[PDB]
Amino acid sequence: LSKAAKAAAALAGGKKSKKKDRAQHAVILDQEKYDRILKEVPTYRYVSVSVLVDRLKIGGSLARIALRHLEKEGIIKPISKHSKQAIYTRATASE
Amino acid sequence: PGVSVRDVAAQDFINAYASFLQRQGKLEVPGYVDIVKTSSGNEMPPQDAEGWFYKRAASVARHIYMRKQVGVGKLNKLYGGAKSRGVRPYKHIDASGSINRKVLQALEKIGIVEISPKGGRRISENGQRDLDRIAAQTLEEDE
Amino acid sequence: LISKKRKLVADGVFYAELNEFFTRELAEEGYSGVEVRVTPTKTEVIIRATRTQDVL
Amino acid sequence: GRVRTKTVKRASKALIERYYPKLTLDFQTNKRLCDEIATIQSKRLRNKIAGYTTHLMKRIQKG
Amino acid sequence: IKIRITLTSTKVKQLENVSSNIVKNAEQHNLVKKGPVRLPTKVLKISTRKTPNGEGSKTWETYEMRIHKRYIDLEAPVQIVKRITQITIEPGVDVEVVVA
Amino acid sequence: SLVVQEQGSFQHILRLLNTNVDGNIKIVYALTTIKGVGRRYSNLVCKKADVDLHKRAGELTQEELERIVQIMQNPTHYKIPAWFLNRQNDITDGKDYHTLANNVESKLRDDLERLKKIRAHRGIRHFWGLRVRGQHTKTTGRRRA
Amino acid sequence: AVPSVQTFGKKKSATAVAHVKAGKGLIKVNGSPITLVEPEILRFKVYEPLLLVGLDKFSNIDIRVRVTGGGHVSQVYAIRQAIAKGLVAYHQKYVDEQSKNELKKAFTSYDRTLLIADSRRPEPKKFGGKGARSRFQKSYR
Amino acid sequence: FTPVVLATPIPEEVQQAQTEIKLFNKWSFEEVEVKDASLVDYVQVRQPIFVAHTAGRYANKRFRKAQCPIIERLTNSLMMNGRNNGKKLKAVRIIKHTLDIINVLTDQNPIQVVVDAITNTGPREDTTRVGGGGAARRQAVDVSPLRRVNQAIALLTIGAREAAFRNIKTIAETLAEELINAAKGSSTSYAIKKKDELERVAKSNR
Amino acid sequence: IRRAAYGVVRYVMESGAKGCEVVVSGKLRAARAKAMKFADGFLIHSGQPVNDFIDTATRHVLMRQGVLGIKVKIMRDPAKSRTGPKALPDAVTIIEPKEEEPILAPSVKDY
Amino acid sequence: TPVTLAKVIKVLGRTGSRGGVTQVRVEFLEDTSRTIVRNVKGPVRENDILVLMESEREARRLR
RNA sequence: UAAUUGCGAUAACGAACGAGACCUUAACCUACUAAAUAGUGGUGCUAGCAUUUGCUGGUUAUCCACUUCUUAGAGGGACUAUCGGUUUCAAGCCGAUGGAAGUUUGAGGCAAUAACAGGUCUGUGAUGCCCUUAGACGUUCUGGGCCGCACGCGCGCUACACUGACGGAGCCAGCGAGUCUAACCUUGGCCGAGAGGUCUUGGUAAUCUUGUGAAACUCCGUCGUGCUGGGGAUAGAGCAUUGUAAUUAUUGCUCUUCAACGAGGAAUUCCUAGUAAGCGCAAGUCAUCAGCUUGCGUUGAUUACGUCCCUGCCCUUUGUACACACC
Repeated sequence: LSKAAKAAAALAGGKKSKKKDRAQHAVILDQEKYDRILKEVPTYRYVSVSVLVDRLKIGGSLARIALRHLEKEGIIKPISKHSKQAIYTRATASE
Repeated sequence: PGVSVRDVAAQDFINAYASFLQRQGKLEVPGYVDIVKTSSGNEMPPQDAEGWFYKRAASVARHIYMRKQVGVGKLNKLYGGAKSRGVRPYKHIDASGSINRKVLQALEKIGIVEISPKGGRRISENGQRDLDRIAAQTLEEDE
Repeated sequence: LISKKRKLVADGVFYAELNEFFTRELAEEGYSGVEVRVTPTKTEVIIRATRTQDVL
Repeated sequence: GRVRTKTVKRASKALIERYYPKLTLDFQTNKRLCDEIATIQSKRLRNKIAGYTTHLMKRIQKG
Repeated sequence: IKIRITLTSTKVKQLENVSSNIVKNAEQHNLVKKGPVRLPTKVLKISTRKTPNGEGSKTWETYEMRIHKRYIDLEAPVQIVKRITQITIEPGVDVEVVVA
Repeated sequence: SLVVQEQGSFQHILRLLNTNVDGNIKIVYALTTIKGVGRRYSNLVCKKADVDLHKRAGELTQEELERIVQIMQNPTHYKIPAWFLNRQNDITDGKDYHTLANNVESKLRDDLERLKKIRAHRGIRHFWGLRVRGQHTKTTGRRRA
Repeated sequence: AVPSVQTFGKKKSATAVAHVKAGKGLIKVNGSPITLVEPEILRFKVYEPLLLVGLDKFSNIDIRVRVTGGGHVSQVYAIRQAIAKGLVAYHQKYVDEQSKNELKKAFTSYDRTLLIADSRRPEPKKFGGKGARSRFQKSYR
Repeated sequence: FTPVVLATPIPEEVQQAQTEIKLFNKWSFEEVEVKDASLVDYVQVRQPIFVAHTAGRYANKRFRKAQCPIIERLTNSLMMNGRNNGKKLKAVRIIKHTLDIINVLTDQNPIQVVVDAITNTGPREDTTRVGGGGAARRQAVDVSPLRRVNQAIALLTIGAREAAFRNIKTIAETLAEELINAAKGSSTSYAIKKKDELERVAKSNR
Repeated sequence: IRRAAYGVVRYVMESGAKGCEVVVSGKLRAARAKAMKFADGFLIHSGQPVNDFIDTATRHVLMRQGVLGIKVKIMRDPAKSRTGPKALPDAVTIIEPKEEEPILAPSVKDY
Repeated sequence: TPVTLAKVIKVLGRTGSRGGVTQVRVEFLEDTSRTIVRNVKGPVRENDILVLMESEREARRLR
């Protein structure tokens, strides 16, 4: 029936306690990845922080800092600016 | 053709006015500006830890000019937020009385705002005129 | 002196109390409800009944 | 599901059978005369009675 | 001699026709009035479970008592103020007169 | 907030208070690794050491690191408020301490053992491995045993 | 007196009162210009009436709107409704009904809610559930 | 274009972009059409909307949502998963960013690529899990155009979210590349991959 | 109990109410408690007029075997009702038209 | 893969075990006057265009 | 038809309860009556900018005018109104037009005959019977217990993140409650990181708390794809309040500790538009104590727009060895 014996109740004491790669992006800049980014940003018709992480292995913070500096240099032309996303092109004379 | 604080972006106005107070250096900056949080409801000191007091002062000056008169309690209620009581759901708690009162006291010291009838603080004549001056500066730097 | 809300709820409970006392004491005389007459410096309560002579 | 009920239908036929000459096709006119020609305790019921009366007026005018 | 006579009740009909008779009595004698201005009705609401024992489905019900409040602004000498105050009294309508 | 070619002065890992500290994370969140100092304490000691907040822990210098650990070890002399510490008032001294690294572990085990040998209810619960602050044990915290 | 009208716009619990008068073409919201309405995403929703109708009808019209109640989006909608209704009412009252008629047709070609208050009102919550329709989780054993 | 002036200044870019013709902030509803004669009615394109935020009643009828611009339907679907319910301001910000990335990555209209993508990923036949004695039998069934549009938007948004889950790539850019993939019929597109699987299983169980 | 209930409903009906109903619940005769109803005329239960027209009272009578509950509902005459509605909301009294004689000869009656 | 196109001219009620599918009478736009009947999984009015991955197949009833 | 709602049929006619009808509440009113306990506008005084002619404010004894917003009361308004297809061509259905509203306009209150051997004598001074009734099972006083934990189950709150976290800014609701001869709602001023402490103030309340300056949300920043700045569970130390009394921590606050959790198995819940869901607020208990509940408001979706396949409901027919009735 539904009235369990004291042994069945005490089985609770025997039920026991059982139950049911890291990325290595840049983070810190150096000369090789410097020259790599300044050579490859003349490409990538669409550029953002995520694209920087994707195609350059950058630490996100460095992506935002590099986005600011490259906008200073004028090589990427922002289409919009937002605190959570940024949009950049190659500032081409063809587009 | 007439320039008022209401005529420009709130955020950029507070940024410009905070930078102006930083440059002036006459605002009475309290001792524990770099130590304590702005309310028990927050968990981290302000991130721009050197100019955040100037940001707070500029924002409260703009708000006081916009309003008839406000006091410490209105200050904490505005600058407070939702805090987690641990697992228990977010509860709205006010800001810090010390910071929201010391900013008003220092702004009185510089003379931006005056203790007014009906209680609370109300913007001063000189504080008003320099607020519109800063708004004119923003409407000049914009172009 | 008291607030309007508390004043009116106290009036209601007072009405209920006099009514229930009147029906616990005057059930034998055909009690059939009461009305409270309120005037300034004078208040009367009118009792509807059947054996009015006995309630007198 | 806008089926009118027994009370409104009976009131409508009762009104029509004895006020056809004074009744019209304009719902507003029948609504305004109903307030004087029949004692209805609700504006909603009055409007429903009036609407069904005009519906029946159209029925008679058709045949 | 300004008086702001304030009435409060629960029965809309009695309270309102008391106010109407007060304002009509005032208007014929030509006392300055500012209308029988009506405050928003105050709904005294109590929520309680229907069952007295705790069983059954979890059911909840609300009891409402609606309180209506009016006040009439007047300026009148005491001789007519006495008649204004004493002329009309109705059950369930609490009446009080104030100075200015 | 600038791009600069960091020289060989950047070490990718270091050692502080017998506990390893990462170098690629910011200085505050790297100092959080030492147990006994959290985000608040590490941020405050960083600001009192005046090291740049934007700087990671990897590319700092031995002098700033020594200053940081000194402020951490002794906060009182460096105008740290007494309430900010984790040992605001010691159980046998009138002084306010701040225990870090293995020292705070030692202090916690002596705390629990002291409670046990005074036979307070808190010590009894800690000895038995039970909830000590008056929670409900009928339904929660079961699989821990 | 200055030719003026007083209109309102409503959405959910938000109300807005717009004073409309002949003038130079200023649009100040709580004393702040129209180019300052937040959120910026609904900023162009606020511009939508003037953008749809052409500002030649705004050239010499002074309009100032003040808002209270509701939330931010509701206040934005109240603003757009209030200024649209103000334009229509002013054109009817002071210029002609050819003006009012083309104004109304142009407004309704793009939206019906500018001249028409939002009919959807919140539904009261019922006992036994957090919301007005939901109920507490049903468990049998 | 005529530069009408006001006491309160109105931006020249706003004037030149919207006053002359009911455009968007950057894009234009003009010259934009759909490839499918089945969807010419249920895409609602070729109608000026400006911002994709609207409180119009789109649920009073079963087909009342057909008059809603599919841009607004997109914005409606971006907010779906749990915590994001509501937050239509966030939704419209994301869709605006997506259109910006679209016109950055290509030259044609974002409101052209979106309709091309939905008409490419629209499921034409589906597999009804119909009942039966003992073992359930799938049935191949034809999909109405409205249902095609609904599932198209559904797969678009679900793919964008499942791609953006727990990684750097933000929802805006991930949905932008999902939309370009769906316009070009890429196998990398979750939407067309799932649509192809559904239609192929329907073909198998015809 | 039967005699008392019959007497009370008879008294209400001779008084002139539109209906009455008395129900007695409790042990009555045997241990198994039951309820006996003695209505007549007609009463309403649902509509809001239950507030205006129905006068309902309940009383506990303590007898040697236990407690008996007596409920008396009286639906009084809507026409007699001094105030409030004078009839049920579905009462539509059509006043009979006054008979009109058709006219044949147009004419003018002077001042 | 080739497809075929057909406009619906009349609806023939719902069908299926749960009633989630509908019977409609479609007619090919090209090769006119060849009307057939088809099931549909979704909402349908009159005069909708429907694309078929196979033309001549039919389904009069569904369990 | 939502309906035993009706149209009709008709050995039934005439009726009654129920549904409906009714009532409340949320939506429309440039129409009435108005309003220092709600406002707006103009003219006074005054502030700042423009310096200007205009802009944004402050000031109610500056007065004046009005009731658009706000409150009401009295009413009107919707009656499927109109048109077109459709049906013994009826009841009624559908599409279009207008309209604030065109699914009973949306949501609720009340809600029939019969019944359960459903729940309650731990609400009752509402009681029958039995028990106890003075070292009582009455009452009271003190201290524990109702929370105890090997486990299982049911409501729930947080999460597992970039549709994010954190820090700064913009920052806007509603329902409602509140003390006086007793202590409530408490603004303002001052101190203290903070909890909080202190001196006063307005309010028996549309008048003051309170525009409850709420949150979620928006904008500017920092991060970074990982047990991370997610998560803060468990603990230590200290700081105040409530309360005679907190320890078996009430709660709050400061620092430190930072566990499981990587979207959750078989199953199962709720839901058709301002609804789901998110987000908070008011009130209930309350000296203090919400993660609970009753309501309120903010942000606000896709899918339905049908069916009897699962669970069932109503009517008719049918079979029955069922009547405490398929258990």
